[PDB]
Amino acid sequence: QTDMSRKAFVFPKESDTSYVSLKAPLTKPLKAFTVCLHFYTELSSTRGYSIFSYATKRQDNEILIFWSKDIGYSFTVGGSEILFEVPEVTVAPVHICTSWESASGIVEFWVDGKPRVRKSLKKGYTVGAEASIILGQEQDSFGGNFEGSQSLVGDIGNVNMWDFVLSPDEINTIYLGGPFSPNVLNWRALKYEVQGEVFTKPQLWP
Amino acid sequence: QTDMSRKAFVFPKESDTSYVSLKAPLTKPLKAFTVCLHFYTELSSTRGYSIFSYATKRQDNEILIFWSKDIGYSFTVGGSEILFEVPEVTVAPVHICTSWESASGIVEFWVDGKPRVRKSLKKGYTVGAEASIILGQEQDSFGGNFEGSQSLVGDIGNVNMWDFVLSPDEINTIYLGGPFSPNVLNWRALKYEVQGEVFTKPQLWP
Amino acid sequence: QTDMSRKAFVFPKESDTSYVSLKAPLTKPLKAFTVCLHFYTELSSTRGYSIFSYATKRQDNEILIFWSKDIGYSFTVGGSEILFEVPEVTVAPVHICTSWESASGIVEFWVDGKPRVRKSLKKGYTVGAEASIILGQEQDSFGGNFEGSQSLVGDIGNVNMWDFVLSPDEINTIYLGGPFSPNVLNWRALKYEVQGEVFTKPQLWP
Amino acid sequence: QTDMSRKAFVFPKESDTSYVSLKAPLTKPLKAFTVCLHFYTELSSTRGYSIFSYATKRQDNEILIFWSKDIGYSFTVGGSEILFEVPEVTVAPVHICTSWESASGIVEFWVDGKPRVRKSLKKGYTVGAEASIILGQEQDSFGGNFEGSQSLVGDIGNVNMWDFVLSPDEINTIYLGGPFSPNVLNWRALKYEVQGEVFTKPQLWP
Amino acid sequence: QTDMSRKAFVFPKESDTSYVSLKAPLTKPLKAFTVCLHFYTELSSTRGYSIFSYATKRQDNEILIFWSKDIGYSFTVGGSEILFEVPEVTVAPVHICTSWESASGIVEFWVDGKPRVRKSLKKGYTVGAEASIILGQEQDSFGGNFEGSQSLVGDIGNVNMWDFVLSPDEINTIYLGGPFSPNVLNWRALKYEVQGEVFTKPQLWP
Amino acid sequence: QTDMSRKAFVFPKESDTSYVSLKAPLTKPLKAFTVCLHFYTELSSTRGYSIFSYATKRQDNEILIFWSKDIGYSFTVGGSEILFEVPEVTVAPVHICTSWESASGIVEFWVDGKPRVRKSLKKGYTVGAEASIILGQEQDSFGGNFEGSQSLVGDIGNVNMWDFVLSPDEINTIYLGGPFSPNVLNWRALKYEVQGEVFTKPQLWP
Amino acid sequence: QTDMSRKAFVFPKESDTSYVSLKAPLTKPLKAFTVCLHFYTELSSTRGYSIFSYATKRQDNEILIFWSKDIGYSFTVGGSEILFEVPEVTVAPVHICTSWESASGIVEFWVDGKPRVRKSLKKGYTVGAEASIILGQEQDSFGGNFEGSQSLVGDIGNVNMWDFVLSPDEINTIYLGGPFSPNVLNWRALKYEVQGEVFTKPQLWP
Ligand SMILES: [Ca+2]
Ligand SMILES: [Ca+2]
Ligand SMILES: [Ca+2]
Ligand SMILES: [Ca+2]
Ligand SMILES: [Ca+2]
Ligand SMILES: [Ca+2]
Ligand SMILES: [Ca+2]
Ligand SMILES: [Ca+2]
Ligand SMILES: [Ca+2]
Ligand SMILES: [Ca+2]
Ligand SMILES: [Ca+2]
Ligand SMILES: [Ca+2]
Ligand SMILES: [Ca+2]
Ligand SMILES: [Ca+2]
Repeated sequence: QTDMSRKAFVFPKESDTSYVSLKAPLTKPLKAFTVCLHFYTELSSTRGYSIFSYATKRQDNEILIFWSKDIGYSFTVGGSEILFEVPEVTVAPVHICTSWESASGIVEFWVDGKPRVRKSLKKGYTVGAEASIILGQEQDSFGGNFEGSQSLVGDIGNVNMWDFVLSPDEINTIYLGGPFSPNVLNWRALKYEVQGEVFTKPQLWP
Repeated sequence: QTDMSRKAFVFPKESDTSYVSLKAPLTKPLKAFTVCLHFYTELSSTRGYSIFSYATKRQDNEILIFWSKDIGYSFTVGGSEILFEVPEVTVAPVHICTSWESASGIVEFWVDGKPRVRKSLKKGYTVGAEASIILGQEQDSFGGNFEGSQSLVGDIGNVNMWDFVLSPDEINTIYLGGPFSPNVLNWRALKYEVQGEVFTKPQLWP
Repeated sequence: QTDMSRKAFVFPKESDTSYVSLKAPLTKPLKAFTVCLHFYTELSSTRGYSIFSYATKRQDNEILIFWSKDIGYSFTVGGSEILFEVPEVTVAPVHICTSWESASGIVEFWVDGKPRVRKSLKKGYTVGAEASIILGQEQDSFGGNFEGSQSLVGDIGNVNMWDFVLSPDEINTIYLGGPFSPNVLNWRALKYEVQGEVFTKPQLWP
Repeated sequence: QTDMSRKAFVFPKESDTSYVSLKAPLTKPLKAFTVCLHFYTELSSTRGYSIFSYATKRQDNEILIFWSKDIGYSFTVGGSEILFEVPEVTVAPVHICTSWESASGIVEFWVDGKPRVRKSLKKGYTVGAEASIILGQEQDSFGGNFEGSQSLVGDIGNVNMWDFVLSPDEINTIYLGGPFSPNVLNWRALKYEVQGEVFTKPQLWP
Repeated sequence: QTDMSRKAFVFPKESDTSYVSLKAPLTKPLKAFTVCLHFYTELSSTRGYSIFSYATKRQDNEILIFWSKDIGYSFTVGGSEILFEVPEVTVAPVHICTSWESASGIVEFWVDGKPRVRKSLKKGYTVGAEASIILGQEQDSFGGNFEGSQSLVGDIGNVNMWDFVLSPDEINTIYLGGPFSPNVLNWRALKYEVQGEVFTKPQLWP
Repeated sequence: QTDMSRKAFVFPKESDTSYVSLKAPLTKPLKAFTVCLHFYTELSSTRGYSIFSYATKRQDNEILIFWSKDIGYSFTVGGSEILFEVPEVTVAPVHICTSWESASGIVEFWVDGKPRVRKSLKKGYTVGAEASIILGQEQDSFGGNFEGSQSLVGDIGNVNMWDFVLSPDEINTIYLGGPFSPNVLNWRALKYEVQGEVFTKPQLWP
Repeated sequence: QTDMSRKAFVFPKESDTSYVSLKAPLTKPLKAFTVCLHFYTELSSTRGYSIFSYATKRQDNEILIFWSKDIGYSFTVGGSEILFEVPEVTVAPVHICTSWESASGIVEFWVDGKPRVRKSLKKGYTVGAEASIILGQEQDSFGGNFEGSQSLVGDIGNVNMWDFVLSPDEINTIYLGGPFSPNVLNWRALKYEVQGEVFTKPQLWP
């Protein structure tokens, strides 16, 4: 339990050893989730990179937020991927947010408070519970096989993961700075560990 | 009666089975009408899609709001259509509303509160009374013949239909959120039914 | 001419020298009028005060919006007054405004968008054209005889006056913030002058 | 005499029969004039069209406000014309107003409150009095010879014509909506006549 | 320098020894100021207490935010006091903020984002620079003479003092949690000192 | 002596007879000056033109503000000129202001309140005392030799000439409208003379 | 000691004699530093130029803020250089400044308050103490060898050097105008010396 308020992780150089793991105290399978966070990187025009990696035993790409080169964010559940295209690119800390529900397959997506159209992905799926979370590397296995081309170089922080779908009002509250309380991955009581060259510095985004 | 406030229908996948019907129990022909509604989709740059379909026995496209690819909205009365060109495209929940009158043929059109140039269409026509309304599919018959290419993928809600022409002040009130009361198709007294995969979710637009 | 958008006048102390005059370039008698404006003061529980004063040569109280103590607003035309009772009092920027017509004498009244019952006052009257408008003081003459007990201490702004009756839709538009264009006293082209301790400050009400 | 406040003419289709006449009660030659009017059309990118036509006996193009294709408005007095070039085009109700003075030849021009550079045209001219005004058609004779390609399709209203030069303050007052009093062509006491399919509808512009 | 984010001071018992001093690095006299701060106490119904005390050499009550028993907050400048009455009392962390300008004497007041009417106080005054700030005690001298009856028992934090007047939008951002940067008394770089039984604990208000 | 406030000169046609002369009552040579004024023309996309011409006996181009075509303003002192690049052009009344000091050669330049980079020109020069000022024509001699291609067509006014370097805050007050008092060429006490077609009209810029 | 508030240095011409020297009273090696300053020049589109030059005995390019042509600013430490590209260019007084720490090699970058992505540079380096600072010239030796092509022509001022890393809040305070106190190079007690044609003039940026 460590309060990471106003602090964010820093990935200055690309390497297959700089990464952090996150421990989820949840012991029940997931029927719905909502995981989003802040990040600031410059690789949005040079090569692809991962943002949030959630890999389990039977699947190395259970939940993976990946940024496709010249397309945009590529969200995926269980292995099937959907594309959220963007015709332009900016240089600023982006705060995207997405949700998912197995009961209806709706996949919401937000970009800096602006919402995107809902899509279907893995209707009736069942996300596991015992899994490993890696921020900065796209693991192709349960805790390893990091891709140098898919690695992340920049800043990252304010990770929050729920176990249900958040209303638009709750998403606006998260984007603005209002009070909240996660139940799966709390940024105020995160239980993480540092591996490689991962330094903690104050956040740049307000 | 079912109150659909703050809720909207969602269409994540294109299909000829995902659609809803709207009951119009009015037993009097229509000499004028006005319908405003919200919609949020990204198909404005890939292929055409339908928005509002009002089909009767003698005509499948009595009142039909269609989005033509690379031109814009294509409103039609009785079968003859007019074009409202838009040189650019945006990514945001758009709120359109149009009017029509048989006594003068004037066809108004509003896009997010901004008015468009008036046009003449079907002077002296007589819209029927008994009809079927379908949101998301272009029905080429009385309750069937849905086109997969003309289907809709996105969100839709707050559909309200009157039986006369609304003043510009009334249209501004509708766009802002002020009080109102439709007399043909009320979003607060909608009598609808679910067919296919059509779920109710909170609206994204404020 | 001076654009007074987002700005309002302030009266911090009660005095017979702090007041502002408003020049109406109209040269035609008025058979109907409608003026709406904002005001925020705390004198609603200690003593009476004036809000909108419109005095002419033959009558010092042609159009005068006064707040009577322990009853409410006291609107008057030509000298005859009517009472709009309020059993309670609030502490917030209140937006009230009324209308009047000589053809029928109907006097509407609105309080923060909520309408009041219509009343009759001065059926067949003829409001003069050459007159002086004073905001903050109850003038008992053509530009003088200011009452210290009836003076105003607080804020005032967004004064807009028409020469006809506004529909409920236009009233709701004014209350919400939609576009409009006054034709008697425009807040965007107000031709006023400062006298006494009257400072310009940003408005508190949204 | 008919009050045309908040109402405007509608030209939905192009034709040589759709036009309106305006009766000027002035019986004295004109040494200066100023006309402001609203108009909302979509023909600003397809073909030219007329806005204000003032033709007399000895000249069919005494005063003619014409919109040239791909350049802009082409104002003219007596027969000699000058060009007010616009490098871009918009889609919104535009409010133009221009002035002229025979004593100095100065030709002012305003576009939505923004002024244009002054120019000279017909120094020492003398505009006649007995003439016919046509809104929507470019007449090539005294009350006839309407051009099909030079027709107007859209809305028009709030036409006011003075007999002198208006100060920039008065022009801003007109643009914002403030009080005024014409003496040659009053929109509040217009004496007009209808011909063809010309319907009166509430204005779209605020 | 010490960052006091998410932390607040605690005054559990009334004593003439428990207080905190604040060092202002400003060496220029003040013509305007604005102090927003949080506080949560229960003495709002038992006896009076001080909130913000700013005393100098020539005046022991230069700037003093005091809560009068059964009346409300009693703001004062230089020695002249003004009353902001409130007929109701609540038990919750209240966020008040006030401003002042020597050029106009206007003194604003905000209570949990809700604004109060503006008043005049000490027009043309000049607040000194070399002074001592004490939170929790009403000092009757330059660093002493604390009143046990006027002492404070509760929590206080997030004190921020500017050197000018804040706009309503800035006050709204302060109350909500938006970014800001003080120039006289920064809660993120407070240079304070502890005295007596004053412990730092996480804040209760969100 | 005459007040030229709120009025500006008008040049409707290009001619070698339209110009205005200004008498400077100063009988001492100039070591520094500051000259700025308002102007509104459309020639900035067709051909070059002069703005402010200050010619003396020994030099026809002592101080001359010229607008080069496809580059921008070309300031000069004594005969040596410099270039101020503007990669774009606008259609609006532009208010530039520049200064110069012989003791350091520094020449400043402002554009509608926005400042430009500092440069050096004629270090140690000595501007003469007796001269003729011509607005609208580029004189190649002491009161003659006007170039038709370098003439000015548009409006001009607000001419002010100091005899030293003005501070940035003074430039800001000049651009906004604050009080000032020239000592060489006052717009409130200008002693000018008319020649050609030069009419006085109210200014368009606020 | 000299207070250089509201004043800035001016380099009007490129030359090998115009430069300013800065004396650092620090006698301890630097493990972290932070330089912030203002600058306004027009050479950002013609050729490269230096901004901040910090050369030592064993290294002529220890700390050098250089603007590379058609890419952007090129910060370097010890000899290794990293490029901060900018796809566009502006004409305005720009305020950029960076930080650095040898403990982890993290290097920040801010552009008018907007932060840039963090990078690694010279992990474990040790910046010397006895060095010479030159503003306007890129010294290739300890106090000489200035490049004419790399010289600076424009304005510069408000130079402040710390000996640690500044928080984002402190950076925002510096950018806004709040108080601060350097410990190695204070703009309020700068110990400099003039050489060549370097004149002091009031700053243009607010
Ligand atoms: Ca994988
Ligand atoms: Ca991989
Ligand atoms: Ca059909
Ligand atoms: Ca079909
Ligand atoms: Ca009276
Ligand atoms: Ca009285
Ligand atoms: Ca003709
Ligand atoms: Ca023709
Ligand atoms: Ca005291
Ligand atoms: Ca006491
Ligand atoms: Ca010459
Ligand atoms: Ca020449
Ligand atoms: Ca070097
Ligand atoms: Ca070099």
